[PDB]
Amino acid sequence: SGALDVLQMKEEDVLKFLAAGTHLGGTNLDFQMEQYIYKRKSDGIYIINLKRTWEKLLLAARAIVAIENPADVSVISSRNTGQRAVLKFAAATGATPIAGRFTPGTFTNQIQAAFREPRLLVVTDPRADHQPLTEASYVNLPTIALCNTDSPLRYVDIAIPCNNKGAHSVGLMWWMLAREVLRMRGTISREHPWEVMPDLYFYRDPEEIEKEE
Amino acid sequence: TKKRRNNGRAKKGRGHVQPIRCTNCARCVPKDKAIKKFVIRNIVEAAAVRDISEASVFDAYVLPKLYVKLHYCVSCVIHSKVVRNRSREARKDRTPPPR
Amino acid sequence: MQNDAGEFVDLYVPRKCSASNRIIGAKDHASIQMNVAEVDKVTGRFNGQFKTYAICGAIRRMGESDDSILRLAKADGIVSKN
Amino acid sequence: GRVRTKTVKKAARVIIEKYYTRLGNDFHTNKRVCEEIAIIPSKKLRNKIAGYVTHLMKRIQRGPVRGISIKLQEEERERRDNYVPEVSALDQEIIEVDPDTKEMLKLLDFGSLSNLQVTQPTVGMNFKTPRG
Amino acid sequence: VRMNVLADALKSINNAEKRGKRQVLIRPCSKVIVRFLTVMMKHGYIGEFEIIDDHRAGKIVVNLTGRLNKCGVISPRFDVQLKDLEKWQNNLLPSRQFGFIVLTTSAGIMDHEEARRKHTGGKILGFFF
Amino acid sequence: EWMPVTKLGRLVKDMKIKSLEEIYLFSLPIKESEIIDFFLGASLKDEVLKIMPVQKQTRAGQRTRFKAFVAIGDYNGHVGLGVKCSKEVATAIRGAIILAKLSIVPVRRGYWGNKIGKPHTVPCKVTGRCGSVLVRLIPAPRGTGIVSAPVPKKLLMMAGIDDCYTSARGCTATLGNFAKATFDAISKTYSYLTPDLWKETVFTKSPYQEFTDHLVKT
Amino acid sequence: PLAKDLLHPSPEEEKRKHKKKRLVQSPNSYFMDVKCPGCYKITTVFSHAQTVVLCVGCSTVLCQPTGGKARLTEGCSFRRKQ
Amino acid sequence: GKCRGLRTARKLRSHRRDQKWHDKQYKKAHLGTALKANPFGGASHAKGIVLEKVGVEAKQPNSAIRKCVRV
Amino acid sequence: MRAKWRKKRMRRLKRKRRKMRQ
RNA sequence: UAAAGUUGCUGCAGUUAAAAAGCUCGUAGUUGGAUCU
RNA sequence: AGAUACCGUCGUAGUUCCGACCAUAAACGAUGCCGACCGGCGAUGCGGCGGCGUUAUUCCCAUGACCCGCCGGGCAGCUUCCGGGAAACCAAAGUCUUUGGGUUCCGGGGGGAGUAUGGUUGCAAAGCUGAAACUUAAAGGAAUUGACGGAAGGGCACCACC
Ligand SMILES: [Mg+2]
Ligand SMILES: [Mg+2]
Ligand SMILES: [Mg+2]
Ligand SMILES: [Mg+2]
Ligand SMILES: [Mg+2]
Ligand SMILES: [Mg+2]
Ligand SMILES: [Mg+2]
Ligand SMILES: [Mg+2]
Ligand SMILES: [Mg+2]
Ligand SMILES: [Mg+2]
Ligand SMILES: [Mg+2]
Ligand SMILES: [Mg+2]
Ligand SMILES: [Mg+2]
Ligand SMILES: [Mg+2]
Ligand SMILES: [Mg+2]
Ligand SMILES: [Mg+2]
Ligand SMILES: [Mg+2]
Ligand SMILES: [Mg+2]
Ligand SMILES: [Mg+2]
Ligand SMILES: [Mg+2]
Ligand SMILES: [Mg+2]
Ligand SMILES: [Mg+2]
Ligand SMILES: [Mg+2]
Ligand SMILES: [Mg+2]
Ligand SMILES: [Mg+2]
Ligand SMILES: [Zn+2]
Repeated sequence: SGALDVLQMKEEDVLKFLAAGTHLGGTNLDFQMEQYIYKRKSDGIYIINLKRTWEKLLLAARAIVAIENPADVSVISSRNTGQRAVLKFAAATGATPIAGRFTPGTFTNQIQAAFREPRLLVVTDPRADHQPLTEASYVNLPTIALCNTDSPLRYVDIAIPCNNKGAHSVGLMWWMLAREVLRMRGTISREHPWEVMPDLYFYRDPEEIEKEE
Repeated sequence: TKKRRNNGRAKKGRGHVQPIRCTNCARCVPKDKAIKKFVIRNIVEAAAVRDISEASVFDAYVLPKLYVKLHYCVSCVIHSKVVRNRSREARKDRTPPPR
Repeated sequence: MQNDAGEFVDLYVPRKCSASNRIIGAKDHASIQMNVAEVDKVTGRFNGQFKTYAICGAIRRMGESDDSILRLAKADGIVSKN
Repeated sequence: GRVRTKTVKKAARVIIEKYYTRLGNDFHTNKRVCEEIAIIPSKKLRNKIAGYVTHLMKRIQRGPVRGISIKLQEEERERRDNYVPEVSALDQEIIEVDPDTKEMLKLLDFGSLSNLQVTQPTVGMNFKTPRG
Repeated sequence: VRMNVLADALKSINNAEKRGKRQVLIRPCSKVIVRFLTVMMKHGYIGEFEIIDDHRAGKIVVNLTGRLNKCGVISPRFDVQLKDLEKWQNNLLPSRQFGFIVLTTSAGIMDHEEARRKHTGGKILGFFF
Repeated sequence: EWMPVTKLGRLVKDMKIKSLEEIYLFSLPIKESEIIDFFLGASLKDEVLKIMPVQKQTRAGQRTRFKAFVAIGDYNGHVGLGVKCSKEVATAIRGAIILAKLSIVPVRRGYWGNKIGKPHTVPCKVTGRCGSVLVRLIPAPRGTGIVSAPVPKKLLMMAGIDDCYTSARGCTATLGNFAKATFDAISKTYSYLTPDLWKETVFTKSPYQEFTDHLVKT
Repeated sequence: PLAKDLLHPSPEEEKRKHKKKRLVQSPNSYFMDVKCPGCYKITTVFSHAQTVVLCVGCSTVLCQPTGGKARLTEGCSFRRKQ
Repeated sequence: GKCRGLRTARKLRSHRRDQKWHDKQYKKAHLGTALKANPFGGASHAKGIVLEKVGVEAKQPNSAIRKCVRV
Repeated sequence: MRAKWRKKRMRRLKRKRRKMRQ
């Protein structure tokens, strides 16, 4: 953010945050995530400070834009909740997606077919994407993670606090991270609303697709 | 080498626990160490339930239950297959079997 | 590094972690060197240079890398106050 | 036991991924295609490979398969995945908000939001599963 | 019971530095502790510290720069002459290029180099490098 | 002919990285021995410290394999240690040499007293540990040579240390642990925060950032 | 953790801490001005009073000792001093 | 742990000598029973009169007759 | 031989020795 | 005598390799919190 | 086969209480005591401090029973690349060759041997203290593979069974 008004959160972004339910964390708080929550509702649920989430998102975008080769960013999702969002983010920005199962040794074993050497790693859930997180610790690979209130922070360098359990919230953060990196890069203006809308990044939930058809 | 952190018993914070007797072999075993099982069973088994209900004099009598607390010494527990041996990692699980 | 004569007799000068000031060893592959692209104050666009931080493996293992990078960016003006 | 060996399965997967356009649901055309595009030194092995290719064609007909990866098929798959509703699910006339998140938004300087509807909070502080 | 407050202070700062923390609080404080922290100051190993005045015994909040490898105490506080100072620094210090032995002489509290300059021996307190 | 697979190998072969110290600066893992052969091929020597037969008991007999320990390093600034176990002794030695090349670490050398001439001894007292074996290197005056056991002496001479005092504790009869401990002590020489390294670091560009486009088109 | 200001503790967590474990120890007790239901004149009472405080201008019992804070008689009002 | 105070010299010395008595070589050299029981009486060599020639069985893993003499 | 029974046998031997040197 | 940091003041060990008294009290001994230019 | 045993029947001393001895246990956490620092998490027992909201009551404050936290002293548990360790494992068995907070006991290859002897305590049994000659290249600890088991689970076969 940098106290710049042009990079400050707007009313529309806040409304999308609240509609997606990003501020709604979990019933447990990791001690390394305490500086991101506001207070704890009487249902046991923690509320995430959305200003601070916006700041961490902007920092992650600044880290992403700082890599000259757009294909040298690796975007990983293991749960089905974030696979579509990850693929859309890769198509929009230019990163390399790994949707589905992460084969161990992708970073260490150079004989493997999928062997790659990224310069930045973005994951949807540090708990569910622990294998790439620990593999990054072998190849000097910085990591960006979407963290919940109970998300462990080992080997996580830029943590964006949010609700990474719901489909809408995960899709919304991947969509806004793409928007932020595109805006910083030079494509897309900050005044015209982005054409791509966040529902394109949402998990389709096959039983919902069947009703859709 | 130590096999179990709790030494196979549940004695923490005290010096002595009262001895009890194995229901099978009548062995003196500390109460915390002994393997205890609470059996609630129908007095009449399911095979004779129909005969008992047909030959009853009341309506909806509901057959009584039997409540027995069995205390077993480790040797008897293993021999009677009440408890089994497990792997070095499976030993740490204290969750009771689903059953 | 310096002898009495005045020249630097050393193979190389290693980097130090920007969070803990520890020397980052030659074979310590959990360490990272992040680059963060700062933005111009008018158009909100990447302008070309950046600010760089380096974190050792121990800090990352303890989970303190996130807070350390947050504070380093805050002191640099990258992250707004509060 | 009619369990196919890895020879048959890998051969069929490679054949399908390479020549998906030429194949179909017919065993007797698939076996000719296999004998034309591949070198299988046995007729029984050719028949087994063609049968598994037919089975896999039927499988891909109703969705994806973990073994196959067809480059042209992925474009159509993401085209189906490009579904966009008319109205965004995040565009709501009124969104319910707890008093605590309302206070947080006020501290954010976004307390002037109108779509927020401050719902009543919970009464009982019973959100934990009983132990035992 | 607690004896030799200096040992506790040095252990606390050593443990905080091993852990990578930027500030450490030491309690109780003492004039010996303050003099030791100041000789650590003048050589750039510690950083700025602040004394909190509780009416019983103060506390010290010490800022930490990662330049401190070890700091410890030597108990008992043996008497050191000028002749034996070389043996003591050979035993305790990691090199002749850096590291300091702290001692109380009649001239005050100072490192072994200043004690050599002033030609005074004393009692050893601790060391840091 | 060498055809690199890793990014670092491509950069090294393409005359983009000029020194091994640039790789050491960014703590990049080295996974191709041709990099070491390209940078220090002329000056590298190897020395098979030990061949040990290990045995695995089986239903019929003992299956025997051979473990080779190989120390490598030009006698100026660099050294490496490698352990490889294989069914044939020659294969084991070849693999151990490859591993020793992959494990080359830089050695920091200092002065005992006056800083006149080139560095000749360890910067300060350092310690390495590997399974009950503790090895301590102490700075020594010029011309004192290496006062150590033969096994650490080989590695210390191979690294480039001219003068050194040594103290070892534990079961040094296990050559592998002794060698790994002295290797660890040697490796710690550039991780000790001495006052001459207190100056704030100036961060440069990593090879992956300096040559992003060249890697893109190659 | 790591960079946590021990010099400037926050008031909420300073009250959260034990009385002897603060930066400067501050007692948790206080002195109250207690008004009887009928008597016009107030009495100074210790919050954690260990004695049965009697009204100096009457026979009314003002507070009863307990494990911690003393229990005021029903109707007897009180205001915190200073 | 051991005592470390400035006035603990007597305790340290007394403990060291008492524990020194638990060393096999030290006790053998300083107790005086070994020298009394030694047939040479502490000498490096001795002179004797041959009593008889004897053959001694070698220990179990190797079979041989060692030719000795009673002196 | 079990240590307990070895101690028992040694105690029997001691008892015999004490009774013999009355 | 060194090797023996296998007598350990420097400088060893005591869960399982040899090893912490069954437990507590207690004289001598040893050690002993800030504070005074 | 034998059984001076394991199984069964009877059954003395004892097992029980009081008064005097005995002072030994795998008397075990096989881990001295005092003090400081060093990660998280959820529980639990006692005491205190707060807070909606339910219950005893039917209305009054109460004070009890729950519920959500905080503090302190405990019995512990899970977790962790704190760090240690030969490892098993240990948040102490960490803050140790970067070796010093105070202080008690105590070990020094395996046997002979906790034996002989002297002393001392005890009615006794025995307790405490406690050698040497001589003998020996290992004894021992953790952990890895096999082999075996009268341990537990599965699976297979008309050279098994049905
Ligand atoms: Mg066993
Ligand atoms: Mg108790
Ligand atoms: Mg007991
Ligand atoms: Mg030694
Ligand atoms: Mg040996
Ligand atoms: Mg000697
Ligand atoms: Mg020596
Ligand atoms: Mg020893
Ligand atoms: Mg033992
Ligand atoms: Mg004990
Ligand atoms: Mg006394
Ligand atoms: Mg004093
Ligand atoms: Mg008989
Ligand atoms: Mg009987
Ligand atoms: Mg005993
Ligand atoms: Mg004992
Ligand atoms: Mg309570
Ligand atoms: Mg209350
Ligand atoms: Mg508690
Ligand atoms: Mg020590
Ligand atoms: Mg004691
Ligand atoms: Mg012995
Ligand atoms: Mg006698
Ligand atoms: Mg005794
Ligand atoms: Mg074993
Ligand atoms: Zn039994």
